[PDB]
Amino acid sequence: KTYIPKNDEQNWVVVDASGVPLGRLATLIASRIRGKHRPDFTPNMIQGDFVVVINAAQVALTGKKLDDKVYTRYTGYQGGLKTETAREALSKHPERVIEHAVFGMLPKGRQGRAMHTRLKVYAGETHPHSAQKPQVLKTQPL
Amino acid sequence: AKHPVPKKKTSKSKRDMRRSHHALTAPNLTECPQCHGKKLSHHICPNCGYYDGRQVLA
Amino acid sequence: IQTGGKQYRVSEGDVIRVESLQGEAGDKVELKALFVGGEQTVFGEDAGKYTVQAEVVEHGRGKKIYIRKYKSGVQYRRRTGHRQNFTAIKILGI
Amino acid sequence: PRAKTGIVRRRRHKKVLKRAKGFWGSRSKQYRNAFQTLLNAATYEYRDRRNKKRDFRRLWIQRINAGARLHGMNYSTFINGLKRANIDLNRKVLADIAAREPEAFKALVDASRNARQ
Amino acid sequence: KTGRKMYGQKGTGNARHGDRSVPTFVGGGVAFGPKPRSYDYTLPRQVRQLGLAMAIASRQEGGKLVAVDGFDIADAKTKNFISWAKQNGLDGTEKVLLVTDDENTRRAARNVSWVSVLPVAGVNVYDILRHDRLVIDAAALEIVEE
Amino acid sequence: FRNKKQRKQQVKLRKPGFAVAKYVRMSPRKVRLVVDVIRGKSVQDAEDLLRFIPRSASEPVAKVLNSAKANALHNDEMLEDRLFVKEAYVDAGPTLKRLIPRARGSANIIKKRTSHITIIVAEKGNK
Amino acid sequence: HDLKPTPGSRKDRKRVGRGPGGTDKTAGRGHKGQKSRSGAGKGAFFEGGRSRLIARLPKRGFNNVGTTYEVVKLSQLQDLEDTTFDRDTLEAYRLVRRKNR
RNA sequence: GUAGGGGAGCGUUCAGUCCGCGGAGAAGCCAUACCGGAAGGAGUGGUGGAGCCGACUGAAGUGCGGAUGCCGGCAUGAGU
RNA sequence: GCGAGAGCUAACUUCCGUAGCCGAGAGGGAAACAACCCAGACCAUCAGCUAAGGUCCCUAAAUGAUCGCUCAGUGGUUAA
RNA sequence: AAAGGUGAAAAGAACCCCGGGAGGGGAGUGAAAGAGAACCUGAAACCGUGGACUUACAAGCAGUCAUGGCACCUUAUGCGUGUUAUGGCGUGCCUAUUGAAGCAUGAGCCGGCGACUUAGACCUGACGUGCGAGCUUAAGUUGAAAAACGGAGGCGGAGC
Repeated sequence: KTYIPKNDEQNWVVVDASGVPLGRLATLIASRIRGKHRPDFTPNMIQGDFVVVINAAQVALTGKKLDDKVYTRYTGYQGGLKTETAREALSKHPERVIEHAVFGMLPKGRQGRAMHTRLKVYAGETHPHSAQKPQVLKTQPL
Repeated sequence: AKHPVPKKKTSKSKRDMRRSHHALTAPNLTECPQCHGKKLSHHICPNCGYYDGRQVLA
Repeated sequence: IQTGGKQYRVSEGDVIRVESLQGEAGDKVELKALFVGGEQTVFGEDAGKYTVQAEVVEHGRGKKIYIRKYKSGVQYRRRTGHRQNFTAIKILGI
Repeated sequence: PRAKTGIVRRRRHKKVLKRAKGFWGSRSKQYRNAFQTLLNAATYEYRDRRNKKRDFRRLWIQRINAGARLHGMNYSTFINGLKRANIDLNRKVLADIAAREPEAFKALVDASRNARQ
Repeated sequence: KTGRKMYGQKGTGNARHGDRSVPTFVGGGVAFGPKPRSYDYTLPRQVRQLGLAMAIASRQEGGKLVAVDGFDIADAKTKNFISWAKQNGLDGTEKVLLVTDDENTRRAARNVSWVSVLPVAGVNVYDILRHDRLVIDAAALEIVEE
Repeated sequence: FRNKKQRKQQVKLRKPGFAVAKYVRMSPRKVRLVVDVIRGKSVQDAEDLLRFIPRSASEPVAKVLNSAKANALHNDEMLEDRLFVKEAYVDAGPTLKRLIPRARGSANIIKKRTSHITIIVAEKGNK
Repeated sequence: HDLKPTPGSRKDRKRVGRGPGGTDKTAGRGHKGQKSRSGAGKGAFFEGGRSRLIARLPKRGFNNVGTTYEVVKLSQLQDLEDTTFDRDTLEAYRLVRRKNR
């Protein structure tokens, strides 16, 4: 008896990451992606709008962006394949700092993965707006 | 004894997953220029015995 | 819902647990919670104003459903039939 | 006198085999395993009714506030509110009214706020 | 028929067997099988008395019947035995029992479904209750005892 | 209609473009490899492919084909020059268990399998 | 010729206590009779025995089995019965048949 | 709700009895979204080619996944 | 867990007393997890209130309110 | 050791096609012939052909509940049947245990076979029936397409 599905929708929002606390922001992104105020609001499949983040490179942390925030990454058979970098150390690819803090606050299943697909970050600003030809409702954080 | 041995019967499935490569390749028969019967390119036509002329007896 | 419907609608045949009053046409009368008679979005009590009337359509024996249980190691296996009874009624109230 | 088990066992089985369908390999073609698959099956069958009840109600709530927050409230708040108005008592369906009838939901929403602060 | 020792108590590779003549062996013995016996018990006398007595009733309570000699017969014939049967209500639709001595009389009863003969009141709760109509006939066993 | 009993009489039931070699002393598994290339094509081709294919499963698979044909014509009055291989497939006949010595007393049993190669020809055509 | 299983020979019922069904060790799926170890396929742990008080208990008494007299109670004669005669025989049918003693 | 106790039933074969059934087609087999609280039962269709349902009662070599069980068939290992 | 012997006031150590639980206990919690915490499963239901626990996102529910504490990532492995 | 079964009856398949043969396809006999002599029924594991829906960023006790797509609808178009996708939950069975998914035991899969019985005038007890302050036969006897006879003997009846 409960409601069914739709589709012909793909709200194309553009959140700004500037100065905002990565995490907070993240949660937000992770929100809409999966399902915000949701349409049919349903599991089975995703209807959670498409997210575009600009800047990123200017996200924000606090006491540690040198200390503590160490994005680890362990490659091949761990024959000492213990590779880690300070977050500030992610000045080579801020892009991932976000992108790779959100794919966390998102289901980890089959669908879950297919959901990073809709998240789409850009380390810049206006130039980013180029990889942007559809809608662009700028729903900043709070 | 028979030292190494299998840890289970393999699915009739998996046992097939394998075999997806034993499929023969059908010869590339070609039509003789004379007997017009099909021959194997580069060899003598088993039917007429030709190869531009007739080599093998009838 | 928890027996004896409610809400708006347009008058359909729906299945809800037995209604005692057998036979048919037993003009059934239900309170009302919410409803929009003419879009008139009406909420509780202020809704009590209006009401619903339905007519017992038919009584039914639901679709069979075997209730099974099983706890392992301790043997224990329970197969038991079942199927609930219901009363279909035709909506048609104010 | 001799009393076989003829035709009595075949039946017994096919009864089970047959319960098995979209049961992958052996779990559907061979008795023994077929049947065995069907104990855990019990475990699930049962504990699943008592359960889908929890689940669904979870889909209901999730919407009831992804609509509530759609005006400025939140299930939490939006709900104690209707509760405030003993007048309101749907809970069941309420969500649907959130999913299809935006007009209404609006009403109830604000209806609560004015039974709140 | 079977020998007595088999393989190797151990280290043969899965087994542990005695003969090839045992319950769990296609071809062997039948644990708890059936052997000859008698299942014949002596049911107390007084009941074997309240037997046919009680049965006789039932019959009387319904389709009873007697006979005091059957000059009606004459010869084996059977043919005429059927005759009498007729005008005696013995249409030929009922199982009929004719307890009666009279060696010559019985002699006429080689016809099916109808009757089944039965000598010197050597009755039997079965037969009687078995067949439909009872031709107690001979008042012999029927009147006078002890 | 009528009732089974009747039908069985009114009809004789035939197999169009059918032929089967029963009990071919060969593993079904081997033979399928061959039959597998011939399935579905110009019966002309089937003829042609076989003569060349290297597998010894070939001769038989032949003899059955030039009969699923010889019937397609004679007994069925078909039009051979449009006769394609409708269907072919191989099934396993008996199995010739045979016992074979081995290392230190133990023994083994060889399976000399067999096959039923049935092949079915049909008149092609497009419409 | 409608339908009629008929009452009579076949219509004869048992009694409702006359005789209950045997017992085959399988009460539901879940039967594996006996204790659960130290008891099975044999018969000898017994129930009697000679150490379990049987012994340790003193006694030699002494068995004899002298005479055993037939008790013809007083009420047996008085109260009822009109001297249907004692004597040495008539007592039999009076019922006080013991014999041997 | 485990050992264990108590209760009521389902099914197989044989047997006596009742009603019967069958070559325009029995048993067995195969299919199926019906019925019954379960054991289970029914309807319809296919195969089959002759014996067979239901009901009461009696007797049972009477119900199975396990025993490195038993016999037999057929797999995996592997065109190795 | 509480009360003791033992043992290094060592061990998922050992032996008693005592209460609870698992054994014979599913359900929610404790990431996961016999017995810890909440609570004892007659069946059916897209209905409702609660316990222990919880309410940034992965999950259901205030990134709640007010007065404070610490910049350590303490929180998210001990002591003189 | 194992190993049965054409049909009612041989009428057992003349003659023709492919093949060295085996094997098959027609024709014909027959009620029937995938009833044809590797001959009643012919399950299941196991092998295969064709078709329907699916499957080549995926971590899976192999199901289960929910929803959607697709197909079909003889107990069945209004509920379903089959199938599939995505989501949630989800540590095979048995045994032996304090404690099992358990890296603990057993087991390749199917079918058939496979385990609490039978006896003794035996003991004790629950239900029931026949008599009842009394209640019964045993061996045997004679009849039996049936069962009566047969009191020897046994149990109550006084205990210490």
